[PDB]
Amino acid sequence: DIVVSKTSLWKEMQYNRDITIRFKFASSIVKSGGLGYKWSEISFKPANYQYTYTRDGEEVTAHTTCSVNGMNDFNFNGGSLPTDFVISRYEVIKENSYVYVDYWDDSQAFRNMVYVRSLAANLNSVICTGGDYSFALPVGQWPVMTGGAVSLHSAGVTLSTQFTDFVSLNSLRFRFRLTVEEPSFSITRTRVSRLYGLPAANPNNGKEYYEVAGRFSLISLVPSNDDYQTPITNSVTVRQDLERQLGELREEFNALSQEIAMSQLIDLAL
Amino acid sequence: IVVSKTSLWKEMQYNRDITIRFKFASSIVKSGGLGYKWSEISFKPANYQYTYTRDGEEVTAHTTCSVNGMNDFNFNGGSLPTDFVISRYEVIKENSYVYVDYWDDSQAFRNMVYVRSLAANLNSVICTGGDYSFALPVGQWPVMTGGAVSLHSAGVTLSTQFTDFVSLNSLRFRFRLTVEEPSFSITRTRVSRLYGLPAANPNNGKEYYEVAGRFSLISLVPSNDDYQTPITNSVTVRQDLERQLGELREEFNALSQEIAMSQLIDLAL
Amino acid sequence: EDIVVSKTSLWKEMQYNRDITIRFKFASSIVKSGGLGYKWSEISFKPANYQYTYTRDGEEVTAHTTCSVNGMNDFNFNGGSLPTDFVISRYEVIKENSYVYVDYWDDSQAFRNMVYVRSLAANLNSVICTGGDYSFALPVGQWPVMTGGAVSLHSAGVTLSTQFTDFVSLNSLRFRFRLTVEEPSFSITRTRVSRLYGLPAANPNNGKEYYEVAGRFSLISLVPSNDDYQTPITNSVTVRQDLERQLGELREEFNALSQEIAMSQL
Repeated sequence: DIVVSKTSLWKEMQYNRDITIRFKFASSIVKSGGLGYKWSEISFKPANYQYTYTRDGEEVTAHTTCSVNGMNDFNFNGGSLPTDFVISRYEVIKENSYVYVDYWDDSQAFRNMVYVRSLAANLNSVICTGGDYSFALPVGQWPVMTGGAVSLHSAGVTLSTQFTDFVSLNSLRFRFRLTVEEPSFSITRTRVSRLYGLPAANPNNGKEYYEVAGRFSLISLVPSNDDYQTPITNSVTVRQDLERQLGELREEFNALSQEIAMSQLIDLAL
Repeated sequence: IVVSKTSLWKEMQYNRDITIRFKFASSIVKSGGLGYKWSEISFKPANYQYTYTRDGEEVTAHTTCSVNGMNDFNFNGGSLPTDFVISRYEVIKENSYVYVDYWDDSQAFRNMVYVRSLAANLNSVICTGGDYSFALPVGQWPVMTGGAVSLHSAGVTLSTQFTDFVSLNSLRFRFRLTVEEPSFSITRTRVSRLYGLPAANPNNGKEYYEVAGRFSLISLVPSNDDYQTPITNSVTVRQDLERQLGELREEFNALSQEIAMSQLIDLAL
Repeated sequence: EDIVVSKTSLWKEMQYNRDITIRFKFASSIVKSGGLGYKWSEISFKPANYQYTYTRDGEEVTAHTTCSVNGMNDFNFNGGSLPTDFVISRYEVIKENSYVYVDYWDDSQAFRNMVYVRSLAANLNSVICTGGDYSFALPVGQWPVMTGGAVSLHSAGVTLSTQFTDFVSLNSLRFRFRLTVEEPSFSITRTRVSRLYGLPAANPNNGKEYYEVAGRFSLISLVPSNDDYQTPITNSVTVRQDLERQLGELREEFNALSQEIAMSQL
């Protein structure tokens, strides 16, 4: 690293570091009720991953959040009957999709990172391939989605912040252009196959994390006095409405569920 | 204007004219049972980001419209499974306040973190409620309609907007309400003219309510305007809920699946 | 009171030394399981916000706290595998291996533009939180009641943190805590479990409006000298749209089915 200017209280520094970016994915999978043959959704969602890779004379504690943008809405409709398998909507990423990966590590450069300019960085290229996801039907066969794969290539880098129930981290966002790779995908036990992209079924595919190495450089505005600290940990209590709305539902449910647990019992008089 | 230039910093007073576009948001939860009972109609923070053409070029502003001190009304047309009901719905009056946080992509919000000497002149606008039909099993649907109030600037302060996508330090425009004429009512129901704005269809087809004005503040902002502040978010909060919900989704599905059988198998006569 | 340490043209490095009265509360999620209504699912702790107004020798103060808990112990009770046997699949209780985090913020001069701080430490009290009573009212039969429980907290450390509410975000101080299993035994009547100390998340508050602790601190906040500069403090949150939706959707399927029953009673 280098120094660029110094006024008593404050300082201007250019941090230049080489990093190892390990990130992961996340997906919400909602099954629909009734018989159990219909699936509601398979969307993507922010995916936090914090690791501790061995560097030089120090073990680098980094944190990432892997987000997705502009994903595509696919679907499968194997019939209008209670028995016809269906996936109302599942997200898949293609060339028109972008992958955002926010990176933050416990080092000196993020120390009091708040104001940055002259920011750029060289990056790798990596290929994330989909695994297997089986749709366990009650009585019958189990159609499994499999395949999917695309490579990501750095487009740009920017300032962002990662919010967890535990911490808030101003970090770097590494935009990504997606390239449809080979391993194409299909659903088994179904009349669909041959089509590219990465579906949100099992994007991680057993792998503990996808990795990308690279380096950057930025000029952050940090105090001359590097014996300071910025509040980093969180304590969140947001969306009380939902908490409530949900708990209220838990109620009506339980009620009805039990409205039965007393109708599915009153009749043990025979 | 440069009130003060310094080494690395710049005490600056930004004075801009802005067009504020905002929206409303409401949670509507119907109650279980026959489907005649409506549980609640509350307000909720409402995000809206527009791109307006300023007399120089275009700008990108974002807003979050919140409500405070709303009044809880209700309607109880009977204790029977067939008597229409609305356990609770929110309606704003003179005693209610509307908060509207504003942020735009311009130079002034660039590194906004510390501000003093903040004030501004603003317009006045009238939001009128639309129509919300209460769907029913039998009979023509009772429709809530009407409602209307004007907002007049009370003050302005420092706030931060929080979306799943972004966190924005911006300005909060407090509002005093003035109960305006269009009184609201519920078709096919004992509730005739009442003044205010119920959270049924606050927007009323309109894509956004608008207000123009200008402001004057002083933002302790560094100098080299090449600098910015982390603006985009990535939220993973309330893991407990996510879990609690999913868990419920389970017990539900379980029972759901467990009944429709003893129902599509009672269909054997 | 307050000492001005250093100072350039726009900033100023100050050391704030204040004495405070910390009043905080607890909070717990209690989920009963479905069915006959004999099975209890969970009793966890959760962040608890509490804001008060106490007079500091000279004036009227406005503080806000958030009481969080870490490393709690998972107990449970299984009095049978039948729809009629009482059960608490999982309830949290705190012991010596548990810590209590209490974030503190007040409307005073010292938190004004608090964002950068060093040379931070403080002396603090010691207080004892005791559990009250929580009854497991059953369809039929004497409601087994959980009662007792108690531990004392002693200051371990203090650090920087941010409190989050649907209303506000406040950079404030986190006061870590070491626990001591105090006198009060917690015990569930009508049942095998009895004679254990510790604090279970049933009724941690125990009617008390708040637990209190007094103390003072020392720090050095990097702030500007023109003290009319405010930091955005109020929130407006719209996070977790996914859940909102997921919930609502469930609300849907439920109502639907719920209706089919009441129509099964037509």
